[PDB]
Amino acid sequence: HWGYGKHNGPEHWHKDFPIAKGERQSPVDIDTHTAKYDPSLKPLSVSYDQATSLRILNNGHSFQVEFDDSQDKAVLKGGPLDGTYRLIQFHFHWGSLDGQGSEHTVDKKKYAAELHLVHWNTKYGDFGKAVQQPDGLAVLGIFLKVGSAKPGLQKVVDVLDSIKTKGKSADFTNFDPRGLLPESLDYWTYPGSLTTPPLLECVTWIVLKEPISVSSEQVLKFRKLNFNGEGEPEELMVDNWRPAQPLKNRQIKASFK
Ligand SMILES: O=S(=O)(O)/C=C/c1cc(Br)ccc1O
Ligand SMILES: [Zn+2]
Repeated sequence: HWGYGKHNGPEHWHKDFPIAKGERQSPVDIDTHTAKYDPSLKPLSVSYDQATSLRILNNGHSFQVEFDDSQDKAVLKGGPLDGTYRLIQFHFHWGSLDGQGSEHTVDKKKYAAELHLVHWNTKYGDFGKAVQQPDGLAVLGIFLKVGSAKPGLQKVVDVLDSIKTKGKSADFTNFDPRGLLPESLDYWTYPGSLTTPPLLECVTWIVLKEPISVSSEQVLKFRKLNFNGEGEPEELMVDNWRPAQPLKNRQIKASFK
């Protein structure tokens, strides 16, 4: 099946998922000089105080932390968005080296990793219906650079040895995703897609300008995860990022001057 290797990686995905060569694919390079400040953007509202985390899962291509989205508990509103989008999960993309790993790039700069907080538009009733809609998802993308440790990432790092291999999960209740946010909510936004198969074109991307800093030790522990299942030979889960795709007929808007 699809993956990130030479024989099943991003350059192969279009064969099963022809939308891979579509008109609004993600990620993209964010050219900071050509992004347009947009006065029509409303303030971004990240309301995570009532977030209810459930479980952490190695899904064979990343690890994901899942949330209870049966009610409006952790939501994203405002910015480019109309209506209320509920947090369903977050996951990461990262590199084998500190100079690569992010999916979006900034003036072609790659960061060590990228966090995706995935939300769905509650007018569509459930996540599976939302992905079939052009405005179904809002994903908040946050870059990670290597420097000082991020305290609010450490509870995630500490449980990774319990989900080393594909299909392993662990309880992950009472985790506060507010600890993963940078100070500033300044962002760029554009219409795009899921960056993994099925690559559906259902995502309003909101990528924050300010990266979070994480320690070399924290990112090293990401890189000890496995793509393989238990009792198979070890393939380190590294470089699980899709590279930048053609911008095509899109403008990236900035929330700031
Ligand atoms: O916008 S993405 O970060 O690519 C979200 C991806 C994604 C999220 C969920 Br939840 C399920 C399947 C998926 O492919
Ligand atoms: Zn992602």
